Amino acid sequence: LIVNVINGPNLGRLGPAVYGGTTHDELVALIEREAAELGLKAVVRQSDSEAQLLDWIHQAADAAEPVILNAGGLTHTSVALRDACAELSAPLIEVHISNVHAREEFRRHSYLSPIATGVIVGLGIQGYLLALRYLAEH
Amino acid sequence: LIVNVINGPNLGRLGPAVYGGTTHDELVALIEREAAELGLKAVVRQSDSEAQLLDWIHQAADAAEPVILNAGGLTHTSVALRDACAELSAPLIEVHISNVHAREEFRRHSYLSPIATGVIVGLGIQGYLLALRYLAEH
Amino acid sequence: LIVNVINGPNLGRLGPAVYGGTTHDELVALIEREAAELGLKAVVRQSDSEAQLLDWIHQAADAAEPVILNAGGLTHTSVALRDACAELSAPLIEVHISNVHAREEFRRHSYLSPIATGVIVGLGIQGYLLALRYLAEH
Ligand SMILES: Cc1ccc2sc(COC3=C[C@@](O)(C(=O)O)C[C@@H](O)[C@@H]3O)cc2c1
Ligand SMILES: Cc1ccc2sc(COC3=C[C@@](O)(C(=O)O)C[C@@H](O)[C@@H]3O)cc2c1
Ligand SMILES: Cc1ccc2sc(COC3=C[C@@](O)(C(=O)O)C[C@@H](O)[C@@H]3O)cc2c1
Ligand code: NA
Ligand code: NA
Ligand code: NA
Ligand code: NA
Ligand code: NA
Ligand code: NA
Repeated sequence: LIVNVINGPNLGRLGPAVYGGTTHDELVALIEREAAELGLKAVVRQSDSEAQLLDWIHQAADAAEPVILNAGGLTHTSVALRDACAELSAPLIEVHISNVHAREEFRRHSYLSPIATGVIVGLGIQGYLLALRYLAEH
Repeated sequence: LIVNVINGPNLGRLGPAVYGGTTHDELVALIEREAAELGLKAVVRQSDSEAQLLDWIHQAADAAEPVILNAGGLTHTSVALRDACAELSAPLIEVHISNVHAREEFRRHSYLSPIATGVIVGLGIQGYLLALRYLAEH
Repeated sequence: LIVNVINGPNLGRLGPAVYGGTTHDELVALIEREAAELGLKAVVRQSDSEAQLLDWIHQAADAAEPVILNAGGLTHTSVALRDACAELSAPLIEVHISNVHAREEFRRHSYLSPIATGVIVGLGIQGYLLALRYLAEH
């Protein structure tokens, strides 16, 4: 029923060559609308602070709620975030707006992918909506 | 006399397969009791925020107090934390509850170990108590 | 006209073998004086918090202002900081007080250098003043 969508650093700045022209507020609106259509309730949060992201992951773990996570640059760097996410009992779907495999080599490594249920990259902001649909059909 | 025990991200969540069933509050109690038995005063702090950890390390450097540090995932990732710890004039003992050498390869690298006095891993929460005893006998 | 000088973790602690004996407050004074002589206004900020640094970079991007950045240990570790800096339309000059190429191997890699206009290392705190002079003559 409840799905948490958590966005990490810089994703508040959305709005165009690499990440598209959709703003973060528009993304929240699109996600909330799609969730409603699927019979879910999406709670969307964004922070540039790793400690804040960790707290939101901890809350999802305590509530046994699924998470759709776009960790931004922390994807490639944060073991702390990986360890928080490893506590999740419900599914974790990693989303990247851009195709990280077509960019710098450092972006092709994720600490999160090995512990995620699955990963969607390169499908733009529709990746979040597709992640929701996965969760609704499961 | 005063020893600072600093715990990094996710260690507030303690309480069981990998890290044991002892909670962070219980750990603080056990450490305070052992410190008292050894004639020390332990000040135990935990944060998921790297900036907060840095501030506590800075304070220990200014006070010339020893530190027992379990940096959590930041062990493997944070040069900033290493540099703060390199300022410490009193001993630094790195502690890990789990045997990081028996886990993923990324956990086998520490930015802290080269600048620590010593390192204890895999002995559970008793590692903190053994670190205290080292400091008391030195 | 306005130049932002942003200092990352531990740089508040300046004041001597590796980084010199000039304190952060003295550095701010020296930078402000040099900026005035060059007809610039320098805004100098320091934080141990990556989220705070990101916010200051975001502000510079929105204002189309140049940045002189000494990211401290985050130089070697933070993709999030690199991505924020990649948004800057005005020049980015990376400065390191110490000669990072004469130190540990991990310090010889920077996420920032590939997206910076240029990089000054090893010239002490004069590196900041030289960065200002570059910006004034450009
Ligand atoms: C105006 C602006 C300026 C810089 C940046 S950086 C950013 C998102 O950071 C990241 C997101 C990814 O997760 C993705 O493709 O969704 C890839 C990851 O490598 C990158 O750090 C969004 C964004 C927006
Ligand atoms: C409920 C729960 C869920 C996830 C996590 S992660 C964690 C501590 O993080 C780490 C601690 C270590 O320092 C250690 O063995 O003490 C190893 C380090 O690799 C790891 O990130 C504790 C903890 C507790
Ligand atoms: C009292 C004290 C104790 C520890 C530290 S660490 C620090 C700055 O950190 C860094 C700065 C550099 O950017 C540089 O040469 O300016 C190099 C970088 O590798 C390092 O982390 C300044 C500082 C001051
Ligand atoms: Na929630
Ligand atoms: Na899309
Ligand atoms: Na203390
Ligand atoms: Na134990
Ligand atoms: Na400014
Ligand atoms: Na100098």
